[PDB]
Amino acid sequence: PQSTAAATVLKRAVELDSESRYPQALVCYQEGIDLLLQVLKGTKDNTKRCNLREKISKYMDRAENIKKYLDQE
Amino acid sequence: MEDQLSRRLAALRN
Repeated sequence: PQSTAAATVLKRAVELDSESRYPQALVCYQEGIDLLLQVLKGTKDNTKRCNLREKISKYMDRAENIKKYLDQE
Repeated sequence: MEDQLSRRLAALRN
């Protein structure tokens, strides 16, 4: 539900990123990460929680690189 | 864990 919308938003983030639309990609990454953090906050299972952290960390790493690039300008 | 990632998200939005 919340993970379905996170997937939708993150697919757009990756698409915008591949098109070099950096400010737009960054917002979609932030928004998708927010939703994934909301799913994580509501999850009790340790494997699911740990796997969700890996997914979030991977998207966070990409968005931190985009922000660093935009900040240089 | 959630706090570290939420801090990373807030810094991203600064």
